[PDB]
Amino acid sequence: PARVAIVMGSKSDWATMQFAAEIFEILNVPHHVEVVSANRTPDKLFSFAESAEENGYQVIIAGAGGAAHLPGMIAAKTLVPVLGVPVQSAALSGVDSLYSIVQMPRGIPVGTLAIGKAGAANAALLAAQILATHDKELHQRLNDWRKAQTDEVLENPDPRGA
Amino acid sequence: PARVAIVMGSKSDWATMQFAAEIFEILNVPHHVEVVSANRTPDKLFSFAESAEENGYQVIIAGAGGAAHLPGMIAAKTLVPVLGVPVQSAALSGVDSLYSIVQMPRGIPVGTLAIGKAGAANAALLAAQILATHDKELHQRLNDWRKAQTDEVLENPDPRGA
Amino acid sequence: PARVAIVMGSKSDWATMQFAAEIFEILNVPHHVEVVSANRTPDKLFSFAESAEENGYQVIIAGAGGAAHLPGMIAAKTLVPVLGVPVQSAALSGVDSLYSIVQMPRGIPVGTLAIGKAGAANAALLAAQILATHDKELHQRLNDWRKAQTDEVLENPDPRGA
Amino acid sequence: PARVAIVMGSKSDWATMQFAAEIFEILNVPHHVEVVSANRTPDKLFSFAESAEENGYQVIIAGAGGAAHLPGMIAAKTLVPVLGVPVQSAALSGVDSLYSIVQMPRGIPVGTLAIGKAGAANAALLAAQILATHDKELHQRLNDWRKAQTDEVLENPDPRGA
Amino acid sequence: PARVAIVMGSKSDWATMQFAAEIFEILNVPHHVEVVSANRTPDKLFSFAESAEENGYQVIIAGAGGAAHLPGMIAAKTLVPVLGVPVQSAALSGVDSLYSIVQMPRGIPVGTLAIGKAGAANAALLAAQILATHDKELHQRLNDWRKAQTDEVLENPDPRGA
Amino acid sequence: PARVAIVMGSKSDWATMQFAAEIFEILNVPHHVEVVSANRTPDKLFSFAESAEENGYQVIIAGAGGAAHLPGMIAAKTLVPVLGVPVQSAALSGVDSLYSIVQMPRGIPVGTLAIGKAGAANAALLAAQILATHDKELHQRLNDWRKAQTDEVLENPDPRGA
Amino acid sequence: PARVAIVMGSKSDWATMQFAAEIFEILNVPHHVEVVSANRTPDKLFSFAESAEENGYQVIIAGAGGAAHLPGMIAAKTLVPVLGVPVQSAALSGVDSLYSIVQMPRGIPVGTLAIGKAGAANAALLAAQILATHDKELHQRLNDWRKAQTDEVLENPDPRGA
Amino acid sequence: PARVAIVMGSKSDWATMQFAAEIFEILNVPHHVEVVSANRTPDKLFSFAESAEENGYQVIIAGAGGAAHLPGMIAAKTLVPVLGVPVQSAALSGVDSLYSIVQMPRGIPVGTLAIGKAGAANAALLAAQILATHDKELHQRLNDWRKAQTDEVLENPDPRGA
Ligand SMILES: Nc1c(C(=O)O)ncn1[C@@H]1O[C@H](COP(=O)(O)O)[C@@H](O)[C@H]1O
Ligand SMILES: Nc1c(C(=O)O)ncn1[C@@H]1O[C@H](COP(=O)(O)O)[C@@H](O)[C@H]1O
Ligand SMILES: Nc1c(C(=O)O)ncn1[C@@H]1O[C@H](COP(=O)(O)O)[C@@H](O)[C@H]1O
Ligand SMILES: Nc1c(C(=O)O)ncn1[C@@H]1O[C@H](COP(=O)(O)O)[C@@H](O)[C@H]1O
Ligand SMILES: Nc1c(C(=O)O)ncn1[C@@H]1O[C@H](COP(=O)(O)O)[C@@H](O)[C@H]1O
Ligand SMILES: Nc1c(C(=O)O)ncn1[C@@H]1O[C@H](COP(=O)(O)O)[C@@H](O)[C@H]1O
Ligand SMILES: Nc1c(C(=O)O)ncn1[C@@H]1O[C@H](COP(=O)(O)O)[C@@H](O)[C@H]1O
Ligand SMILES: Nc1c(C(=O)O)ncn1[C@@H]1O[C@H](COP(=O)(O)O)[C@@H](O)[C@H]1O
Repeated sequence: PARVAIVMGSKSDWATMQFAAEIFEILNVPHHVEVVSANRTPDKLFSFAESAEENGYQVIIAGAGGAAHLPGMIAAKTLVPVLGVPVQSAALSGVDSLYSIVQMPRGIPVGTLAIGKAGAANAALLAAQILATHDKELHQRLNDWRKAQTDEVLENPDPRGA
Repeated sequence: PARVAIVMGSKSDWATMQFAAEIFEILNVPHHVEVVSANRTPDKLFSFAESAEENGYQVIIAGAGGAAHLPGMIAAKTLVPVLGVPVQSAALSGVDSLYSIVQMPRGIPVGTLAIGKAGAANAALLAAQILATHDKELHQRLNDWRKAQTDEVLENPDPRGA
Repeated sequence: PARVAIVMGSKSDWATMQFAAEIFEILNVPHHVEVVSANRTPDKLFSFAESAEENGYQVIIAGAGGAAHLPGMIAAKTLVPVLGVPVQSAALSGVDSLYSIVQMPRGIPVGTLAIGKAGAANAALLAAQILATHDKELHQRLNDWRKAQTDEVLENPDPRGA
Repeated sequence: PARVAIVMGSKSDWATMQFAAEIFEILNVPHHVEVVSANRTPDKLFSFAESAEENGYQVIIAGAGGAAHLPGMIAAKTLVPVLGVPVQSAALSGVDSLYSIVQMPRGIPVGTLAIGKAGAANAALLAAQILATHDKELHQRLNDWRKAQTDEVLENPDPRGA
Repeated sequence: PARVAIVMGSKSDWATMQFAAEIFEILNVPHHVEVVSANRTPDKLFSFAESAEENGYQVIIAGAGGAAHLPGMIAAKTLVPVLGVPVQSAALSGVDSLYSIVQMPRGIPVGTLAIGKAGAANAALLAAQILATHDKELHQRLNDWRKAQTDEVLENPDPRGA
Repeated sequence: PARVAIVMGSKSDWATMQFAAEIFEILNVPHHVEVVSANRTPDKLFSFAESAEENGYQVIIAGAGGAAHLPGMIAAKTLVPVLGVPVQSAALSGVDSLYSIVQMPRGIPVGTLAIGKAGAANAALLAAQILATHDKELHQRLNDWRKAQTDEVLENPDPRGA
Repeated sequence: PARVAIVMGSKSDWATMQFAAEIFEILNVPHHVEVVSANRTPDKLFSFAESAEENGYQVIIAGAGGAAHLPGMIAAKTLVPVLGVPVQSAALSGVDSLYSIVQMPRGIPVGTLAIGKAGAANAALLAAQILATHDKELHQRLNDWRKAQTDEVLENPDPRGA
Repeated sequence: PARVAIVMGSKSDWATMQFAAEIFEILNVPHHVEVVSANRTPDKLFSFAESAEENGYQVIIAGAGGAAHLPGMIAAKTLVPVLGVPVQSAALSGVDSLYSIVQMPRGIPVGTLAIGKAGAANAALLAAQILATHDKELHQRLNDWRKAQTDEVLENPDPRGA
């Protein structure tokens, strides 16, 4: 079953969020992907959040740009851990996204990742690490992936041209 | 009837939002005041927004600090104009409040006012000006108020001590 | 008659403000468009603001970039509600526009929208929502528009390639 | 056993991190608390991170101010999910803390919370929600806590003085 | 005659602008001081700017906080050089004041000074240096003042306690 | 004689400062242009500043990007009014230029203009307005120029395509 | 002999720079302390920089607030390594100090430390580490100091009250 | 022997750090270049830092973008002076890099240079100046280089086209 869901405020966010999905593909982690907007589909957001647990989601990755309300609104309607990804906005280069996601008041948390593509990928990795706590196989695949990343740098110490 | 409602994410916002109410008192404008949180009372926010029109509200002033979702979520659930007040937050002095309120994407607007007390008062004044468009009496009181503000400065040109 | 006017500090602002006008076209809302600069045509700004009410304007959308004085100066000379649009400036990407428009002192409000194109469109939508309070037809068209925006997202939940 | 550990760069961070511990006390969640500095006790950080899994930690909350390296360094040495809390710094009011924690590159994530006390508490709540995924009892206590927070606001709608 | 005028948006600005006046007192430079608000006394601002030249002003120092429109509006209505002083605002510590004053578009300049008291004093010094270009006496007094400032530092090289 | 000098930290600044010179060409104002760096030609800066008055300069326009020391260092070595132009830097888009120029301490002023090309032009206009105080002809040309700028906007009120 | 000099733009900087001197006292490192201002004592700055090498200085720590020109100007006049300390300014909390010091163009470096007291101390530590490269004794004292700092944290792992 | 080492968090940093190496080539200064990541090769970072002194390094230049931990972690594990270069990050244009490097707490310093290429070059120049303190030859080459930079500007005073 899909233990993790990736949601975003707009299809225009996909160019960023696609990197979260990429991680799940590499790690062979079943995942759900959907466009859910707190501003354009508020009712759907509520139904989505309310049914998150019953649908089997253990982690929810939500991405949005500008005045991002999606991550926080979902977190306010469910106990499923919510990780937020600040999409890089045009004018404020994601600073508004970042602040509107991370500065949650006491009581309703949202684990925030870096602005942009790096954050999208990291949100998937973090969600995967959360799942790995109770999934020996995934935990193993995660370990292998990290090893591969490290070794790639280790076997290529000199950045200068050959 | 109360044609305007003043809502805020927390009772701790009252120290700021009280200045919006003060304007309505001076202008003799019936108003509703209530604590509505998108993060702590999400369901109530929805019911409040959905019934806004039927309850007779023509303008809604919403204030919040930090990652402010209140103004935007209300605006996403009603056609009643929503004015947002960025409450000055401790760490980011309202910058996060400001960005999380004003940077709304295309489709759902929130007329934003200055950070803090000045903004709270101005949101009431703006809402009043909106109501005055169809309320000759209020329009008159608004005019008198502005005159009084101007004349006070005009009759006190020298700021130095007498 | 035109119940709303769209003004901007420079013709170079049109690339942004055009999106406000686009909304009015979609909603069939009569509107006036004009270049009015507080810095280059200060006298005209005053005459424009002073005659706003008599000319039938119920809302004024003003856009400017950099040290934006246009919105505030108009608001200081009329009771007609003024909505400001921060045009994205080159160096400071609209942050200066934003601050110079929203940070109005107590007494003279300016409902501010997002930086750039999204804000321009939203200012028109907000102005339209204000007009809809007393225009059943427009209120209906607004409702249909919102429905269309929501349904478009609802019928396209998966952002991935078919 | 303690399934969660709370670490911080300095004892001066305790004034902030104490709010994370407070949450665990309310929720009856066994937790470990310790001062671990990437800058002053780098070797200890490594030993702490390396033994995190074997010691039974499923989540690690790390707080630091200024150029915060603690959260990221721990996350680079273990698969245990790491949540970071930006402590409010004097000069930059936590902005440096925030950026130095959240802007992690692809490969090593750190779920970041709000700057300051609110973030500390939220990091505990998020960690608790993560644990609740497999702890029915804790999940229940979390649910009761949220209910209590919501109801407190619901039974106190008017912020004005009685 | 008074060749320089010091204006400010509010009497609350006097705590800052008083330092500009202090410089003129030290240099024995006749000056006019007055509260002129672009937002509260727009008409007066226009009359003041329009009559600036005929009244004998060769330099105008204008101070304001927040969305400062005063300096720019005066500069748009007269050829008399305008120097602007960003008053330190509460929420944004003068950053909004600074941006709203200095970021003037091509065509209408405003020589901006530092945020706060230091800027107020410097605006007077700069205005004095401008006047000194054609006032040998003032030029001399300016020179003596600078010498005194320099010598004070020179005769006190060690900041440690005696 | 040349009553105004335009200096800059690097030849790479010319792309910006050229707009200051353009103003002087339009106004037929004799001017000197030279590359003077506080960091690369510190001694020359001193000689240039020290001889400014004797060389007949009444105003000095200095432009620089990044940690701009040029404007301030010149102002510290002469009584000739110094106007500073913040060149738009790559990384910080002129914010560092702006702060390093405008935030001068009490005692040594630098009238700062907008970041970039607009500021360069404005610095020339401001310097020209300063000179016009005692140059009836230039004052007249300035007046004509402003009229032309205003009239261009006035005769082109509609920004839409014909 | 004194191999390191501590200079600052104003005696008001001493409250910050005193922490640099404190480090040298602890490490028994002979040092010179003096107020040198690029803005108020420009000539002295030049003489100081020019004679730095002949006077035996191997490192120069310079602190200043606001538009800090001191560090950069010294570095432009000598080959002696210059370390800069951004003093926390009132309005911009050291951000202007930071930018005006660190953003030096290619050719003239200034090793910058943290804003405020922490930076002052660190500049002394860094300078000491530089000297230690050729001073076995100092290198030893530095090592002991670091050990003491580390051990203090190590023997006090629990920040909670006994 | 190589008395200076240039390290960076990723090979993608080479486009920036290459300018540090360029300086060493011009000055004929033996140097080591290597990719060392605190996040991807934490163990290697430790071994690298621990063996820095024994390997003969007297200065270490470390560059990284985003949440830069590399410079600080190295400095926490060795007495060899560490100079940090903030690589310009996409979203925050190096501001996050800058803050995460310079805002080190008391006890472990990192001399920080400008964001980007200019900083990379300057870090090499600063490191060279440090080495020159005990290398007469290098000190001479440094002097010649500075002379050449100065003279190039001096013989090209007019930036206008011939
Ligand atoms: N922040 C939100 C929300 C929300 O918070 O519900 N919905 C959309 N958005 C953001 O609007 C930006 C522009 O979206 P469009 O391209 O569809 O106009 C995107 O970054 C989206 O995440
Ligand atoms: N931004 C929001 C929301 C919301 O967006 O729904 N709810 C509360 N808050 C803000 O949290 C801050 C601290 O509130 P508390 O003092 O109750 O912890 C307030 O500024 C409130 O507006
Ligand atoms: N902010 C203002 C005002 C005003 O405030 O009156 N007038 C023009 N502007 C802005 O100058 C920028 C550049 O305009 P130009 O392209 O005509 O130089 C535009 O964003 C305009 O809105
Ligand atoms: N950021 C770090 C690290 C680290 O990253 O390892 N170690 C200490 N610190 C921070 O230094 C600040 C001042 O600490 P001190 O009061 O002990 O000088 C604290 O916020 C701490 O978290
Ligand atoms: N910026 C302006 C203008 C203007 O631009 O005309 N008028 C007042 N203000 C500023 O409002 C702030 C608060 O003023 P109040 O204390 O009177 O509310 C002051 O800094 C004033 O300069
Ligand atoms: N800020 C200064 C100073 C100075 O302050 O003396 N000298 C050069 N610069 C700036 O360095 C930037 C890059 O210059 P280069 O292209 O020559 O490397 C320019 O903006 C220049 O004004
Ligand atoms: N930045 C400089 C320079 C300089 O750059 O030469 N000289 C003084 N200053 C700074 O002015 C601030 C206020 O100084 P005062 O208290 O003497 O007015 C201090 O932070 C000083 O370092
Ligand atoms: N900041 C760090 C660290 C570290 O601090 O150890 N490791 C990599 N990075 C930075 O990640 C950015 C993107 O790197 P990638 O292109 O490899 O994803 C680079 O600027 C690197 O310095």
